[PDB]
Amino acid sequence: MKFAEHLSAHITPEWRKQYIQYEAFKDMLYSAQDQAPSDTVKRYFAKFEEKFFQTCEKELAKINTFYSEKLAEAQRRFATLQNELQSSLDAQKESHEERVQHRNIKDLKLAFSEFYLSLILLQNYQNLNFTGFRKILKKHDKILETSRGADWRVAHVEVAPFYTCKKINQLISETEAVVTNELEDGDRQKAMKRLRVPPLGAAQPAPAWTTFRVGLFCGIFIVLNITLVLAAVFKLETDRSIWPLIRIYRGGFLLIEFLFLLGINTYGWRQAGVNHVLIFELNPRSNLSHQHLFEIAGFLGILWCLSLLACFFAPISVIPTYVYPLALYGFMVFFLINPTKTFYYKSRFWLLKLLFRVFTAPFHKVGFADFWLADQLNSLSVILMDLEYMICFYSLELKWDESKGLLPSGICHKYTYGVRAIVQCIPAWLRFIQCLRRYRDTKRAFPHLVNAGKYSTTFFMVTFAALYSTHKERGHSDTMVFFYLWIVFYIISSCYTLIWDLKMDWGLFDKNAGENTFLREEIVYPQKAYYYCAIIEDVILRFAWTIQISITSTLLPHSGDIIATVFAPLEVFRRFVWNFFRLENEHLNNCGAARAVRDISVAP
Amino acid sequence: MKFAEHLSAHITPEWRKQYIQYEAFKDMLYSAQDQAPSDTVKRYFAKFEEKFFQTCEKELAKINTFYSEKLAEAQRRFATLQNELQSSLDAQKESHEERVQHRNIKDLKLAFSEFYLSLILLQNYQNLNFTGFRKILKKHDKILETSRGADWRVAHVEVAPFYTCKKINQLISETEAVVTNELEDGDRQKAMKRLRVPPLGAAQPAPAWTTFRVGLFCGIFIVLNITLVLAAVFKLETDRSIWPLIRIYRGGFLLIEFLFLLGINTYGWRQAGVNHVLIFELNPRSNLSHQHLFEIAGFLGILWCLSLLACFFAPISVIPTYVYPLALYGFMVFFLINPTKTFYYKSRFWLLKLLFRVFTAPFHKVGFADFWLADQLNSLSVILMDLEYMICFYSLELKWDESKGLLPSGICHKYTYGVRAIVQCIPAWLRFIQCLRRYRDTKRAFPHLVNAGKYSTTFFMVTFAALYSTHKERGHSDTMVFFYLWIVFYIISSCYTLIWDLKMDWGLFDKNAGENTFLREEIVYPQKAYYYCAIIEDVILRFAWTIQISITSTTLLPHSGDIIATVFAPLEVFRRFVWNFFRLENEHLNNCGAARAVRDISVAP
Ligand SMILES: CCCCCCCCCCCCCCCCCC(=O)OC[C@H](COP(=O)(O)OCCN)OC(=O)CCCCCCCCCCCCCCCCC
Ligand SMILES: CCCCCCCCCCCCCCCCCC(=O)OC[C@H](COP(=O)(O)OCCN)OC(=O)CCCCCCCCCCCCCCCCC
Ligand SMILES: CCCCCCCCCCCCCCCCCC(=O)OC[C@H](COP(=O)(O)OCCN)OC(=O)CCCCCCCCCCCCCCCCC
Ligand SMILES: CCCCCCCCCCCCCCCCCC(=O)OC[C@H](COP(=O)(O)OCCN)OC(=O)CCCCCCCCCCCCCCCCC
Ligand SMILES: O=P(O)(O)O[C@H]1[C@H](OP(=O)(O)O)[C@@H](OP(=O)(O)O)[C@H](OP(=O)(O)O)[C@@H](OP(=O)(O)O)[C@H]1OP(=O)(O)O
Ligand SMILES: O=P(O)(O)O[C@H]1[C@H](OP(=O)(O)O)[C@@H](OP(=O)(O)O)[C@H](OP(=O)(O)O)[C@@H](OP(=O)(O)O)[C@H]1OP(=O)(O)O
Ligand SMILES: CC(C)CCC[C@@H](C)[C@H]1CC[C@H]2[C@@H]3CC=C4C[C@@H](OC(=O)CCC(=O)O)CC[C@]4(C)[C@H]3CC[C@]12C
Ligand SMILES: CC(C)CCC[C@@H](C)[C@H]1CC[C@H]2[C@@H]3CC=C4C[C@@H](OC(=O)CCC(=O)O)CC[C@]4(C)[C@H]3CC[C@]12C
Ligand SMILES: CCCCCCCCCCCCC/C=C\[C@@H](O)[C@H](COP(=O)(O)O)NC(=O)CCCCCCC
Ligand SMILES: CCCCCCCCCCCCC/C=C\[C@@H](O)[C@H](COP(=O)(O)O)NC(=O)CCCCCCC
Ligand SMILES: CC(C)CCC[C@@H](C)[C@H]1CC[C@H]2[C@@H]3CC=C4C[C@@H](O)CC[C@]4(C)[C@H]3CC[C@]12C
Ligand SMILES: CC(C)CCC[C@@H](C)[C@H]1CC[C@H]2[C@@H]3CC=C4C[C@@H](O)CC[C@]4(C)[C@H]3CC[C@]12C
Ligand SMILES: CCCCCCCCCCCCCCCC(=O)O
Ligand SMILES: CCCCCCCCCCCCCCCC(=O)O
Repeated sequence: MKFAEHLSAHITPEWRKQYIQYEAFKDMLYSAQDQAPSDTVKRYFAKFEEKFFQTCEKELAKINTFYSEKLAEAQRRFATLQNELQSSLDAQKESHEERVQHRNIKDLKLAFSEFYLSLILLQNYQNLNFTGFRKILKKHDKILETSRGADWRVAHVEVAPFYTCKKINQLISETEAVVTNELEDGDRQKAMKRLRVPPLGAAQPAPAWTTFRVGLFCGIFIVLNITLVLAAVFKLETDRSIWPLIRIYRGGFLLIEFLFLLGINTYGWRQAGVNHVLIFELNPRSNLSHQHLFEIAGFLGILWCLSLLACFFAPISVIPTYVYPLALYGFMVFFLINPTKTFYYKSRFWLLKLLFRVFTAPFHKVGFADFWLADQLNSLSVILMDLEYMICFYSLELKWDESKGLLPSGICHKYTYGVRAIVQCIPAWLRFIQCLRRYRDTKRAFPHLVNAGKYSTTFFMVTFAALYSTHKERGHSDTMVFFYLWIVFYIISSCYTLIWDLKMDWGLFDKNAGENTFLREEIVYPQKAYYYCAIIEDVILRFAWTIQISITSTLLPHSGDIIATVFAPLEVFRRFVWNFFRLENEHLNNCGAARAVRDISVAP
Repeated sequence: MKFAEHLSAHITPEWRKQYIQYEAFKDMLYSAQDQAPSDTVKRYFAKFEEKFFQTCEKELAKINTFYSEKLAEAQRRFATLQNELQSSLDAQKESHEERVQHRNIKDLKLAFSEFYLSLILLQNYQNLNFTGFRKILKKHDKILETSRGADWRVAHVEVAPFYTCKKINQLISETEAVVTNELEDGDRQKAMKRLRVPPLGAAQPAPAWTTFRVGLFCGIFIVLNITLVLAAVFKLETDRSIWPLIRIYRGGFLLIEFLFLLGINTYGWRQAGVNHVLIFELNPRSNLSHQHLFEIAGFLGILWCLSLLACFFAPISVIPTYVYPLALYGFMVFFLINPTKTFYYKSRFWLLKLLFRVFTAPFHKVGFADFWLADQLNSLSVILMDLEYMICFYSLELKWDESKGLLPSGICHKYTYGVRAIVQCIPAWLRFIQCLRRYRDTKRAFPHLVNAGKYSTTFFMVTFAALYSTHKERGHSDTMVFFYLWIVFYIISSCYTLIWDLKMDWGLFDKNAGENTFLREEIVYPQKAYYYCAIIEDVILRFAWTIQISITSTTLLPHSGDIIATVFAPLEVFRRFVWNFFRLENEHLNNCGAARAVRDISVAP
C-alpha cells in the first residue's frame, strides 16, 4: 500500500526519468488540497484539475515515446543474434575449430540470456507505469471527491500503446523457444533455468543465517579486542621491543579494514541506485551482497585477534612464538586459492582471474573492473611493505635457536637496498603501463597519456627521497641537493593527483552546475554535504599519503615508525570515500545512453 | 513458482483439510506419467484422466460446501454485532455507567475488528483454492500433452460458486463503513488502521536488525563463558567455599535457559501450524516472534556472565563483592517493571497482567494462558528457593564488616523452619486452587477434581520428607516411620503426574491410534520418533524431579546433595520444554475440529 516506496525500489536506475513522477503528483494534489478558497472554490478547482490532467497527458506521452524506442532496439538485437546463430549452425554444420566454436556457442548463449533480461525489464516498465497511473488517479478522485480520474484513465491510459501493445510477450516466448530448440538441443527445464530472471537491485533481501553469522563473528571480534588491550597492558614486558610485531600484524589490520569498508560501499551503491553490477560486469541474477563482505571481514578479524593474543600469551610451550603469524597469512592465502567448490568459490574465481589480468597489464585490454582494482592495490602497498619486512626478518634477523625469537639490524625494514622503494613503485607501475595500453588501443593522447604522467611523478618522488637519505647517511656533499629535488617532486605529485581525482575522476567543478555550486549538474547521492565534506578530506589526506611513501626510504627515530603505523589506516579511508564518487560518475554516463544491460558480442 | 510451498505457508492451519490437495495431485500426474504402458497406452490414459478429473470434481465440491457454511456464519455474526451496537447507541443516547459503557464501546470495537479478520481469511481461502486449480490443471495438460484441463477449468471451476460468489467483498465494505460512521465517528484513516490485517502466520519474516542483535548478544556471551571457565580454574582460591555463590547465581542460569528454550518452542509451534496466538489469545496482527525471545535470552546472558566474572576478579576494590549479584537481580526486576513505553512495553504489560491474575487464582476465571503459566512457574521453583537462600544469607550469615564476605550455618539453605517446604508448595497450591475454581464454574468433577488430586500429592511428599528428616535430625524414634510414609507418597505422586501428562495432557494412547501405535489418530509434528522419544524422557525425568524436591528437607547432609540439586534444576527445564510442544498441539487439534480460526469476542450489556 506504500507505492511511492514500491516504485522507488523497483525502478531501473538508468531509466529513472522515464518512470511516472508519483511523489510530484501527490505534492500537487495535497498542495491544491491544503490550499483552496474555502464560486471562488468552484472556479479554483476548475483551474487545478486543468493543470493536473495537463501534467498527466505529458507523462503518458513520455512513457509511450520511451517504450516505442526500446521495442525497435529489441527487434534489431533479436534479428542480429538470430543471424549470428543461423550462421554459427551453418558454419559448424558446413564444417582448434572446436575450442573456438565452443566459445562461439558460449558467446551465443550469453547473448540470448542478456537479450531475455532486457525484454523482462521492458515488461516490468509498462506494468509499474500503469499501476502508478491507477493508484494516483484514485488519490485524485479521493482528494478532489470527483470521478474525472476514472474517466481520464478509461479513455487515455487504458488505451495508451505503452499499456495496449502486445509484442514484448511474443518476443520473450520466441527467444525461449529458439534457446530451447537450438542451444539446449531440447530441454525447457535447462533453457528456462538459464534465461529466468530473479528479483534484482534493492528489491531482494539476504538470508537471516547471513545476518546472524555476520553479527556473531562481529560480537566475538569485539570481545577478543578488549582482551588484547588488557593483555597488552599486563602480560607484555618492556625488556623486549614490539616493532617487529607491529610491523608484521599491521598488514592484516589493513586488509580486514578494506573488506569491511568495501561492504559499506556495496551498500551505498545499492541504496543510491549506482548499478555497480553493470560497471563491474557481474552476473545480473547471481551476485554477492554487502552482508557476504561484512561476514568475511568478521571471520578474518577473529583469526587475526586469536593469533596475536597467542603471541602475548603462551597457549603452547612446544610451539615457537614465530609460527602464529606464519599460520595466519598461510590460512588467508588458502581461503583465497581453495580449489574446492566451497566458501564463495565462484566469487573467488572472478577475483583470481581479474588479479592475473591486472598483473599481466600489457598483454590484456583494460575494463573498469581491471583498472579499478589496480587503483585499489595502489592504496594497499603498506601490506606489500609489511610482507617485505616479514620475509627478510624471518631470514636475516630471526634467531630460530631462541624459541621466543619472534619479538626481540632493521635492514629488513629499511630501503638500504631500495627494496622499500621498488616494492613501493609496483602498483603505480601497473597503472602507468595499463594507461599506455589504453592510449595505443584508443589512439587518443587525452586522457590516456596525460594520466600516465600522474603515475610517473611517484617514481621520481620515491627515487629522490631514497637518494637524498642514502647520500646523507654517507655524509656525502649531495645531501641538500637531492633533498631539494625530492621535496619538489613531492608537492608536484600531491597536486597532479588531487586535481585529476577532483576533476577527471569524481567529475565535480562543472561549467554546467546551477544550484550545486562546484558540483556536477546531477548528483546521485542524497545530500550535497557529502560531496563538499569529501572534497576537504581528499585534500587533507592527499598531502599526507605522499609523506607516508617518502618515509619508506629517512625517519631514523622510532618517531617515523609511529607515523607509518598511524597513516596506513587513514589512506584506506581515502580510497573508501573515493570509491563512491568514482563509480557514481561512471553510472551518470550509462543513465544518458539508457544502458541497463551489457552489450555481449559473439565470436566469428 | 513453488506453489506447493506457497500453499503450505499461506493456509489457515485449522482449515488445512478444506484446501485443495496439490501434492497428492502432482503425485497422481507424475505416477501415471512415470508409469506409461508403452492402443494399450491410448486406453491407459483414457482411464487415468477419468480418475484425475473424478478427484477434481470431489475437491471442488468440498471447497464449495465449506465456503457456503462459513458465509452463513458470517451473515449471522454480522447481524449479531449490528444489533448489539444499535442497542448500545440506543442505550447511551437513551441514557459508573460511563466506565461500563466505555468498555461496552471497547467490546464492540474488538468484535468488529475480529469479524473483519474472519471475512479476510475467507477471501484468501477462495483466492488460493482457484490459483491451485489453475496451476495443477496446467501441470496436467503439460504432463498429459492434452487440452482437457483448460476445458475442465472454464466449464467447472471458473463457474464454481466458491470462485463466482461476490458477497464477502460487500460484507467487508459494509463493516468498514459501519466502524467508520459509528465508532471512529468519521475517520477512515483510523478505522482502516484498526481493521487492517497484515501478513500473519509463517508467511511474515523478522527485521534483519533483530537477527543481527540476536547473533551479536550470542557471540559475546560465548566468549564471556570461555573466560569464566579459565578464570574459575585460575584466580579462584580453595581457602574459601563456592556454594553460597553457586546457590545465588544458579537461579539466574535457569531463567535464561527458560527464555531461550521457550523461543525454540515459539519456532516449532509456528513452523508446525499450532496456532498459539489463538490458544493464548494474543493480538492476531501484532505479536512477538522466536527472534525477540532469543534476543532477550542473550541480553540477560551477558549481564549474568559479567556479574559473576566481576566476583572472580576485583574490577573495583571500593565495591564490596556482595553487590554484583544484588545489581543483577535488581536490573532484571526493572527490565520487567519498566513503566516507560520501551523494550517491548506491550509484551511486558501482558505478562505483568497474567502473573497478577495467576497469583490471585481464586478471584478470577482460568484460561489456557493463566493455567499454562502456573504450570510454567511449577517447574521454576529452584529460582524461588535460590532467591529464598540469598535473602536469609545476606541477613543472617553475611559479614558486611568483611568487604569480601560474599564468598566464605547453612540454616538459610536448610528447611530447619520449613521455609524450603512451604516455598516449595507455592506453585502447586496455585494450580490446586485454580482447578477447584474451574470445577465450581463447570460443575464437572472430571477432570477438574481428579486434577486437584495430582497437585495435593506433592503437599504430602514434601511434608513427610521433612517429618522423617526433622525427627531423624533430633534422633527421635519416629525416624523410620516418617521415612516409610514419605517414600510411599513420593512414588504415588511420580505416577499420578506421569499418567495424567501421558494420557490426559499430551493425549496419546488413543483407542483410535491406527498406524500411529500408542499415539493419537492425527499428529501435527512431522516425525513419530519425537512422540515416542519424548514419552521415554518424561518417564526418566518424572522419577528424578520428585527427588529434587525431597532433598529440600534436611536429607542429603553431604555436599553431594548440593551437587544433585545443581545438576537437576537444569534437566527439569528441559522437561517443561518437551511438554510445551504436545500440550499446545493437543489444544490445537480441538480447534481444528470446530474450524475456529478467530476468537469469539463478546460485548458487555
Ligand atoms: C571464537 C570465539 C572466541 C574464541 C576465544 C579463544 C580463547 C581465548 C582465551 C583468552 C584468555 C586470555 C585471558 C585469560 C584469563 C584467565 C587466565 C589468566 O589471567 O592467566 C593467563 C593464562 C594462564 O597463564 P599461564 O599459566 O602463565 O600460561 C602458561 C602458558 N605456557 O593464560 C593462558 O594460558 C590463556 C591463553 C589463552 C589463549 C587464547 C588465544 C588463542 C590460543 C590458541 C591459539 C589460536 C591462534 C593461532 C594463530 C594462528 C594463526 C591464525
Ligand atoms: C594478492 C595480494 C595482494 C594484496 C592485497 C590482498 C589481496 C586482495 C584483497 C582484496 C580482494 C578483493 C576484494 C573486493 C573484490 C570485489 C569487488 C566487488 O565489489 O565485486 C563484488 C563481486 C561479488 O559478486 P560476484 O560473485 O563476483 O558476481 C559475479 C560472479 N561471477 O566480486 C567479488 O566479491 C570478488 C571478491 C571475492 C570475495 C572477497 C574475497 C576476499 C578474500 C581476498 C583475499 C584476501 C587474502 C589475500 C592474501 C593474504 C594477504 C595477507
Ligand atoms: C559486552 C562486550 C564484552 C564485555 C567485556 C567486559 C570486560 C571483560 C574483561 C574480562 C577480562 C578478564 C581477563 C583479563 C586478562 C588480562 C589480565 C589478567 O589476566 O589479569 C587479571 C586482571 C588484573 O588483575 P589485578 O591487577 O589483580 O586486578 C586488581 C583489582 N583490584 O584482572 C582485572 O583487573 C580484569 C577485570 C575484568 C573485569 C571484567 C568483568 C566486568 C567488570 C565490571 C563489572 C561489570 C559487571 C557488573 C555486574 C552487576 C550486575 C549485572
Ligand atoms: C515473578 C518471578 C517469578 C519467577 C520467574 C521469573 C519471572 C517469569 C519469567 C518468565 C516470563 C514469561 C516468559 C514467557 C511469556 C510469554 C509466553 C508466550 O509465548 O507469549 C508470547 C507473547 C508475545 O506476544 P504479545 O506481544 O504478548 O502479543 C499480544 C500483546 N498484547 O507474550 C510475551 O512474550 C509475554 C512476555 C514478555 C516478553 C518476555 C519477558 C521476559 C522477562 C521476564 C521476567 C524476567 C525477570 C523476572 C524477575 C527477576 C528474576 C531473577
Ligand atoms: O487500501 P489500499 O488499496 O492499499 O490503498 C491505500 C489506502 O487507500 P484506499 O483507502 O483508497 O484504498 C490508504 O488510504 P487510507 O485507507 O489510509 O485512507 C492510502 O494512504 P493515503 O490516503 O495517505 O493516500 C495508501 O497509500 P499511501 O500508503 O502511499 O499513503 C493506499 O495504498 P497505495 O499507495 O498502494 O494505493
Ligand atoms: O514459469 P511459471 O509460470 O512460474 O511456472 C513454473 C514452471 O512451469 P511453466 O514452464 O509451465 O510455466 C516450472 O516448469 P519449467 O519451466 O521448469 O519446465 C514448474 O516446474 P515443474 O515443471 O516441475 O512443475 C513450476 O512449478 P514447481 O516449481 O512447483 O515445479 C512452475 O511454477 P508454479 O508451481 O507456480 O506453477
Ligand atoms: C604544477 C605541475 C608541477 C604539475 C601539473 C599537473 C597537475 C598538477 C595539473 C596541472 C593542470 C591540470 C589539468 C588542467 C586541465 C585539465 C583538462 C580537464 O578536461 C576535462 O574536463 C576532460 C573531461 C573528459 O575527458 O571527460 C581534465 C583535467 C585536466 C587534465 C587537469 C589535470 C591535472 C593537471 C594536469
Ligand atoms: C498409582 C496410585 C499411587 C495413584 C493413582 C492415581 C494415578 C497414578 C492414576 C491411577 C488411575 C489413573 C486414571 C485412569 C483413567 C483415566 C481416565 C482417562 O479418561 C480420559 O481420557 C478423560 C479425558 C477427558 O476427560 O477429557 C483420563 C486419565 C485417567 C483419569 C487416569 C489419570 C491418572 C490416574 C488417576
Ligand atoms: C574489521 C571489523 C570487522 C567487523 C565484522 C562485522 C561487520 C559488520 C558490522 C555491522 C554492520 C553490518 C550489519 C548491520 C546491519 C545490517 O543488518 C543492515 C542490513 O540492511 P538493512 O538495515 O536495510 O536491513 N545493514 C545496514 O544497515 C548497512 C550497513 C551498516 C554499516 C554500519 C557501519 C559501521
Ligand atoms: C542462554 C543462551 C542464550 C543465547 C542467546 C542466543 C539465542 C539464539 C541462538 C541461536 C539460535 C537462534 C538464531 C538462529 C537462526 C535464526 O536466524 C533462524 C531464523 O529462522 P530461519 O532459519 O527459518 O530463517 N531460526 C531458526 O532456524 C530456528 C531456531 C534455531 C534454534 C537453534 C537451537 C540451538
Ligand atoms: C573531514 C572528514 C570528517 C570528512 C568525512 C567525510 C566522510 C565522513 C563522508 C564523505 C563521503 C560520505 C559518504 C557519501 C555517501 C554515502 C552514501 C549514503 O547512502 C550513506 C552515507 C555515505 C556513506 C556518506 C558517509 C559519510 C562520508 C563517508
Ligand atoms: C532420552 C532423550 C534423548 C529424549 C530427547 C527428546 C527430545 C530431544 C525430543 C523430544 C521432542 C522433540 C521435539 C518434538 C518437536 C519438534 C518440533 C519440530 O518442528 C522440530 C524438532 C522438535 C523441536 C523436536 C526436537 C527433539 C525433541 C525435543
Ligand atoms: C580510518 C578508519 C575507518 C573505519 C571507521 C569508519 C569509517 C566508515 C564510516 C562510514 C559512515 C557512514 C556509513 C553510512 C551508513 C548508512 O548510511 O546507513
Ligand atoms: C537441559 C539443557 C537444555 C539446553 C540444550 C538444548 C535443548 C534443546 C534442544 C532442541 C533440539 C531441537 C531443535 C529443533 C530445531 C529445528 O528443528 O530447526
